[PDB]
Amino acid sequence: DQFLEALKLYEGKQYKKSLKLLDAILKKDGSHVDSLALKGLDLYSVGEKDDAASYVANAIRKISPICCHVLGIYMRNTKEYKESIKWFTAALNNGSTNKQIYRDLATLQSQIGDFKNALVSRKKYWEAFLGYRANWTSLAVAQDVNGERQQAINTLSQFEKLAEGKISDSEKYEHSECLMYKNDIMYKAASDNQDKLQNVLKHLNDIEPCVFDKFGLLERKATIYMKLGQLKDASIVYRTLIKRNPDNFKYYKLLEVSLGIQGDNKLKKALYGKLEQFYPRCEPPKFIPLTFLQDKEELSKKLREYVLPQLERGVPATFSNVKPLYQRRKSKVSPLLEKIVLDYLSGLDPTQDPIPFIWTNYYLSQHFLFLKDFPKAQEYIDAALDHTPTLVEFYILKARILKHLGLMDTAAGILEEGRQLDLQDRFINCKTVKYFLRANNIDKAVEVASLFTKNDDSVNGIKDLHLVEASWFIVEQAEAYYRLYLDRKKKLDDLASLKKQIANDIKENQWLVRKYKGLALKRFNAIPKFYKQFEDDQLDFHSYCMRKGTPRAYLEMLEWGKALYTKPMYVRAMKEASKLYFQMHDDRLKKRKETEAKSVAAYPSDQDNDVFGEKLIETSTPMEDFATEFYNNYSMQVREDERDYILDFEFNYRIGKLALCFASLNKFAKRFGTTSGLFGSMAIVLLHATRNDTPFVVTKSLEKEYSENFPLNEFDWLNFYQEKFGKNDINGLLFLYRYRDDVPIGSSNLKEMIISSLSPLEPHSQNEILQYYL
Amino acid sequence: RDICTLDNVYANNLGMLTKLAHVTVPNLYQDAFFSALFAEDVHFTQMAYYSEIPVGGLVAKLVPLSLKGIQIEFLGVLPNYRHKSIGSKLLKFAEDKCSECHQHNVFVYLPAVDDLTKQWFIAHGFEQVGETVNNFIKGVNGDEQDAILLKKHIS
Amino acid sequence: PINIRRATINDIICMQNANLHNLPENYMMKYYMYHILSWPEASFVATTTTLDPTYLAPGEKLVGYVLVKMNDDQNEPPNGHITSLSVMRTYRRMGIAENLMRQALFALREVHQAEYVSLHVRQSNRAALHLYRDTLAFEVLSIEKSYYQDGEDAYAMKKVLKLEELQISNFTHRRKLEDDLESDLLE
Amino acid sequence: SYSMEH
Ligand SMILES: *C(=O)CSCCNC(=O)CCNC(=O)[C@H](O)C(C)(C)COP(=O)(O)OP(=O)(O)OC[C@H]1O[C@@H](n2cnc3c(N)ncnc32)[C@H](O)[C@@H]1OP(=O)(O)O
Ligand SMILES: CC(=O)SCCNC(=O)CCNC(=O)[C@H](O)C(C)(C)COP(=O)(O)OP(=O)(O)OC[C@H]1O[C@@H](n2cnc3c(N)ncnc32)[C@H](O)[C@@H]1OP(=O)(O)O
Ligand SMILES: Nc1nc2c(ncn2[C@@H]2O[C@H](COP(=O)(O)OP(=O)(O)O)[C@@H](OP(=O)(O)OP(=O)(O)O)[C@H]2O)c(=O)[nH]1
Repeated sequence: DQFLEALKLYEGKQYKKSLKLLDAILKKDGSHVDSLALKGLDLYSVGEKDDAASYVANAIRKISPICCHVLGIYMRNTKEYKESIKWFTAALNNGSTNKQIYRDLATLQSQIGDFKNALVSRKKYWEAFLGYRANWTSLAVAQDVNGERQQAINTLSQFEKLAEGKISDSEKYEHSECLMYKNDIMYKAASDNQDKLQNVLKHLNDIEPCVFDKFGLLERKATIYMKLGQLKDASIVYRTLIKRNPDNFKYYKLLEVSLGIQGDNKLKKALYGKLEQFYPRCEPPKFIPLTFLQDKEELSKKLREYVLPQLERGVPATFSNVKPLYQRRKSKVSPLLEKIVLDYLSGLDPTQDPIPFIWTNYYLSQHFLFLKDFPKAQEYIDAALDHTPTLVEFYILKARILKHLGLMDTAAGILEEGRQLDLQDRFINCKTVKYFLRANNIDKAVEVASLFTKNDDSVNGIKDLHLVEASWFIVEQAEAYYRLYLDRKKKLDDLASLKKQIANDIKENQWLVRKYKGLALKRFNAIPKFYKQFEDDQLDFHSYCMRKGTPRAYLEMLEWGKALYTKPMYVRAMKEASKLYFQMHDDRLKKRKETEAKSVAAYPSDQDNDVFGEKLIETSTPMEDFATEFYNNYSMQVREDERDYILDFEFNYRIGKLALCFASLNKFAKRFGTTSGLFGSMAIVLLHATRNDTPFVVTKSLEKEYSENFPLNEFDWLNFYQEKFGKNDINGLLFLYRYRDDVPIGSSNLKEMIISSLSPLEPHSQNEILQYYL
Repeated sequence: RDICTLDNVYANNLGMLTKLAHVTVPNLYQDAFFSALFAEDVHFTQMAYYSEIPVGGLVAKLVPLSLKGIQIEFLGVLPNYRHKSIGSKLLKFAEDKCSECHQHNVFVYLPAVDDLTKQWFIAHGFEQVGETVNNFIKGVNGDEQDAILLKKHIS
Repeated sequence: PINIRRATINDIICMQNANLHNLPENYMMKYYMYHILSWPEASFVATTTTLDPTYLAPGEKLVGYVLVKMNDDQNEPPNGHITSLSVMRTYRRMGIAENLMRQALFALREVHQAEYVSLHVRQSNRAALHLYRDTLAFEVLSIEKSYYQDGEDAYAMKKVLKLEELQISNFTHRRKLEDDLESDLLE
Repeated sequence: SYSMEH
């Protein structure tokens, strides 16, 4: 009665009005399970989230169908989808006639990957609402994911038959997408079967005038003909796709196979020249030839014919357009283009031909920057700037050269010069913020970055940057705070040595290291939180893409969701953060400036109390934290061919799981090794771990597999490594060095061997190893 | 369109104008001079583009003996983009504002020693009024110099 | 060189990343999901290519994007909206935006029968204005005072869409032999 | 550029 009044007001968004009533109920029946659960959801909707969880837990400790439904909504709200499924089921089991639960179930089940049960939910909902097309598509999809391709197709075809001439204009798009999806399912089943592929082709032709995804239709068609062996009748299709988008390199490369001229370059150059006439402004016609030709007089006509009219019009990316040719064919191309533009430059007057002059200088600066001729690079770009000081692009290229030379502060300053010319442009601002972070200048970076952020309730844009998921800024800042951490640690161990006002200083240095170690880890932990949201963001789409009618696209979402914790920025943050977590495990085995907190605040006051990240760095279980916050999710999704075996090796070494360490090492040797210095590095570290004093069986596997690779029965390992794996394997050395405690090998003679191996590296790379890894 | 066009200055591209002004006319202009244009005198600003590149600009003032009308305070073009009508377009804009403001006079103070520039103004229908004004320009480095005043009547 | 293709879910993290680098107007990942899973034929991207944060594959990385949707607020005939457009600064002034925009304009009509398209653009943004007003021929529908967060006004722009006008073959030449499709490329 | 402010 009175509880039912309060349930309406939840759907009616009158959350306080609802609570007013529920308090009256619980005043005279504080043990009323129904009221308690609904109170939690009302209090969450506000949301006083700490009271909400307490009211819910109290209700749960006391064990209705409507109560189960309310719990289920709350659990989904708190991302407890597994518990949401328990309570949504309990509503049905305890006599609910609301058939909308089956749709909410299918959503949750799909969300947690349980498609077996999703198929059941899809079916029962479809049986309760055959009227709506979304529920058919929904069902067909669930069958598809459970391998029932033929059952899926049948479901789609049944709706098609029921609505042969019943599709309105507002339904035409959804219809179009469901046709191609049915074609998709058929296509899979056909594999390479000629008869079936002919039927798939048949099907594609009937739907064409009702399918609006022409590009999609045509791409499918071309792949069919190729599978049928009708290569010529596929070439006609690839030529239609090129005419619809003559800037797609992929369509050109496929046509080479379609006409079977892929082999000889004589036939290829004849084609692209003919294409050049049709699409003169497009890239592939003129670029593709360059990849294969060796006939000097023939290609140098074209390279010149390609790169000059770009420099004529003054396109910035000209060099970037040919950087592959450089990268792939350094020997053949780089001493040839050099001359072919340097002599063009020689015929250019700066007053009469300004645009071509300055951009021809821009190319040559990048040219000699690539060849590691740093004075030559600076020379030409200086010439460009002095000529026309109003192009931000010239300051960008210049600042790259100085970063390559290790002059981080100078480089950042050059961008800062360019930034002031154009305060409307965020790209230059970003690149400036990036370079200042690289020179460990965080205050300046934050200041500059804050010029483009909504700072309505913060002193700077840190919060706003977390709100828009700006991983670019957050990963970089994390890494800077890490460098500032290590640098101020060394200055603490140098202050420890000088004991013969220093006590004032070390007290300040001891705050700085805690502050910078904490904020580094704080910032690295913002990334996984983003990607966990990305996973949660799929929730709505389990039902939304069914109504809108985008099943092909929804299936792609699922694959995308299954790869989230393997994407470059998640992996970058993980690996970098491991350095901190690992060392915190190693180390334990062997306020007034709370005013300052305001400027480092990343999350709202309500949610976050630990702003400097003190709890994070002073945890008692660093290895469990790394697993929960980063490693676990990456491990369950990552593919074998992209798996970082060095990381999982180093991970298992600190949780007492050596058997795995062997597996990591073993698998690494199968792809890369077994002559890699890293393979050596890891092996030697694992062997020492087996026996005898070490606090931890694996020896068996060592002698089983790699007896002829190492002198196992056991000496000079550092020498032996220089014999077996070569001295100049820089990375294997570094690996050993960080295990100098648990594996002594003349750590000093290792250190210098590394220092002697640095000579061939670029300035910045030498300095950073010298400063941050040793 | 013409390869050279004009467009407005805003607070975002004010640094463009200062860089143009600092290379073409070193030492004359204070840092705060450009600030006061958008920190908020009735001013008129404009930039000159060649192939969408900032290669010149104008800063002109409205002033209510005479010494009246539109004062040119900056008119600069990068070296290599000179002799392409660009400085003339910037001048014509300043003249056009003079007419739009219902003013009948445009004037400018040049360094008395700078002759190449003096003739370029006179070539555009300017004429000297009076003679060398004693120590009128003050440089950022402290230095000083006599200046000359050119005047052109706009009907 | 720069490649031009359709957008998929696998580009949106890099699309977001380009947006964050190139514009003051930024959206959360869910908004990009909402786009690419609603109009999976409308958006296009520009990447680098290597033959035999923005990194999608080895060698291939996103330098531009055009984020596109249909209007789903009613009740008018079907129309489109250009949500966002960026091209990393180092790859600007090459015709990337034109190619993205032209494809998206043709998509909006061909796929969704959009009879027109709207967008918002800052007054002071010269490059963006040239593209829409000059290169693409958009009419200024209105001025929108204090549209952006920093307080800057916006032009509300619009373009009517007709299928044959928008075909990509029409703009092949800056200033005229075609491919008829019927044989042969051996003549 | 669409603005998502409110
Ligand atoms: C909301 O999203 C709608 S408003 C989009 C504003 N975006 C934005 O400001 C992001 C930063 N800028 C860019 O990403 C980029 O500069 C664009 C997208 C504005 C333009 O990209 P492109 O570099 O690809 O432009 P093109 O297609 O190469 O050029 C098309 C025409 O525009 C002229 N152009 C280019 N840069 C210019 C500058 N800086 N100033 C004036 N005009 C510029 C080109 O000359 C070209 O004109 P044509 O006459 O040659 O066709
Ligand atoms: C204190 C203050 O208010 S600021 C004083 C501002 N100036 C300075 O301090 C110096 C900085 N700027 C300069 O020196 C520039 O050269 C300016 C602004 C004087 C002129 O810029 P330009 O771009 O050369 O102007 P523009 O191209 O219109 O002038 C070219 C001259 O040749 C003519 N001309 C036009 N096109 C051409 C051409 N292609 N070739 C040769 N002459 C040409 C013009 O009529 C003009 O007349 P003149 O030669 O008889 O004097
Ligand atoms: N296309 C391509 N690019 C490659 C390849 N190998 C390395 N690069 C790098 O690409 C970088 C260009 O910068 P971006 O990668 O766009 O930087 P961003 O992610 O921060 O935007 C250069 O490094 P950088 O100088 O560190 O960049 P920055 O610091 O100047 O941004 C260059 O060395 C390759 O095979 N192909």
